[PDB]
Amino acid sequence: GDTKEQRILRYVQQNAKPGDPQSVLEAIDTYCTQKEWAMNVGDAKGQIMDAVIREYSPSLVLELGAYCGYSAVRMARLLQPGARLLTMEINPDCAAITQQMLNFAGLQDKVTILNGASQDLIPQLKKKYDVDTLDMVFLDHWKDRYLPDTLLLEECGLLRKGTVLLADNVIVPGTPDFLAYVRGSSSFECTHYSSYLEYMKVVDGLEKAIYQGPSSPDK
Ligand SMILES: COc1ccc([C@H](C)c2cc(-c3cn(C)nc3C)[nH]n2)cc1
Ligand code: NA
Ligand code: NA
Repeated sequence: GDTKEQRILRYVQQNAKPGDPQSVLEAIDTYCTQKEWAMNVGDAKGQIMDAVIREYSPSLVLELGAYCGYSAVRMARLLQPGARLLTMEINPDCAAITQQMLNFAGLQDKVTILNGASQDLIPQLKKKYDVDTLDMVFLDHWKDRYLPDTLLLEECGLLRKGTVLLADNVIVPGTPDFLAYVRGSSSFECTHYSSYLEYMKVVDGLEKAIYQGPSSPDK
């Protein structure tokens, strides 16, 4: 039967233009703001994402929580030739939607979709997906997983000095354990990007946390 995620994809395929990532973003934002609410980063936070991507021009990006592919389209469209997005999506049907979304956008060659749980896939990146270290991580999956997966990324050797973590929804509904950790730790240099959720009429924010390297042992 029909699902909201199938409806988002159908709306894009009807109204956007194939090979035009920007029209795809605009169709999804129009849909989610005019037709039917959906978990969506939205254009305002999307601008912040764009600016981070443009500032750091990452060659290898890991996304946690693709959902329908909005953020994957958002980020992958700004990646250079040879740059890669790896995106993880725990739900098989959403992973399928994300693939079709990216196919329509013409971005399928820049993205690898991994269908599984973050804590299961993250430790396979080095072996199976030929990853050394990540240049950027976008966290937008389950909120209680931001802190443990960040710790996991670190202990797996996937962060290097200068790796940018960018996490959504750290205020609403909030990830206070993640924030307390990264802001307090000398291993992360943190900044906060406030953005309004107009539909909920509440301020939310993204946290940017730049990995500084592991903590030094006592002398
Ligand atoms: C109501 O159930 C859900 C609510 C939101 C989602 C988002 C789209 C999501 C979360 C993840 C995910 C979770 N882990 C531990 N690792 C990964 C990868 N992938 N995508 C999925 C299910
Ligand atoms: Na989000
Ligand atoms: Na810090």
